Amino acid sequence: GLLDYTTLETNSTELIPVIQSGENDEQFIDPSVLPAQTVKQGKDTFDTNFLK
Amino acid sequence: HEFAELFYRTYIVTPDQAGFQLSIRRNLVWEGWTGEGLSGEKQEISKRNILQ
Repeated sequence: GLLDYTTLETNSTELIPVIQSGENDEQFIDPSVLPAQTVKQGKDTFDTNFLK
Repeated sequence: HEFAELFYRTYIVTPDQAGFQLSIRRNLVWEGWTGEGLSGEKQEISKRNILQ
């Protein structure tokens, strides 16, 4: 942890938007405008975008 | 007269503030929240006042 910062850095409380394909699409910007971004909170991977 | 204060009890407030701020407490009884929105739509926690 002295040299790298990721060893002692983690998120286990961040409430970041999670996309569920085909249920809540109208809450996020249309994917045809911006491609999905892959973000990592803890050890689960999923796409996210901006809210309308 | 008597009529004026009979319906509006006179309350003096210090001239240091632009008015008086009022706070009330409510006691409501919980039944259950109606609806989970997997489309991101709101939740309505069905609350009713106890004095009902």
